[PDB]
Amino acid sequence: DTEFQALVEFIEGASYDQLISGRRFKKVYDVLSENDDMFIWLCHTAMSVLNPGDMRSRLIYNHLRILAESVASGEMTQRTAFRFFESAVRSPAYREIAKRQLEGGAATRLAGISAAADVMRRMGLTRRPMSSYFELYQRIVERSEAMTPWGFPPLFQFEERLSLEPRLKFFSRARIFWIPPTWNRAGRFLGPHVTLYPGMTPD
RNA sequence: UAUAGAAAUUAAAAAGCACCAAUUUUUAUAAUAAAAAUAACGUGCAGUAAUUAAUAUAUUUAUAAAAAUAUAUUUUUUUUUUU
Repeated sequence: DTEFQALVEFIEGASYDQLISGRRFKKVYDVLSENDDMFIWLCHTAMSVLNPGDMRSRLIYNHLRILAESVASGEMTQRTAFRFFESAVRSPAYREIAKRQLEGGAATRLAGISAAADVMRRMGLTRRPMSSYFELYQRIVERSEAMTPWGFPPLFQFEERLSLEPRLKFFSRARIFWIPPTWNRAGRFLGPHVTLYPGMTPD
């Protein structure tokens, strides 16, 4: 266990220098957040809103299950996996299945994320054998991907462009977005090398 | 540029009257070319007041590398508009 070892090193350091410094907390924030359970929970909460009887949803379910198992094995990197996930999410078949599950009313997504937590426990997709149920509780009681009505985190990178155009007011109407260098006075440290994002301010 | 942390962001190319010998000009009256002069091209101290929107066309003034007048186009940073 490297996380308990880093916690032991944090306790020994905080007892040594008798203050809460910036180095040790950054070290244990980097150790406790090395897990890829976020993307596995993304794929499994996308699998939860599907239909176990429809063959198209069976194809999407097996595709996202293979994607999550390839992420947990370390054979596929995170960026290409995110490309695969956003290509599977932006398809109109998955969005139509999510709309049908919204129009149902007695939706099976709660049993979906519960079986997802059981699968992540059984297949070893977590760091601790009982951490998936606390992560399920965290997905339920907080604003997350599980409370979204379509089953993905609500960023504009996971929503279609033809729905992005009439809603949002971006730079010019009728990829990586940048500030053009005509703005010589944008902010204090803002410039052309500072990227901007459509639906969020990451600053 | 800001009702002065412009201690910020900045290469997405804004350009080629005198000075420098591709050349050019003048003349011989009953005598008929060898004498003189001028290079071609682009700058040019022209500024400041924390001065000063820019570009294009036309006209007038010897601050002419300047300045003024008459139109057109562009520049707005989101609290006005949306086939």
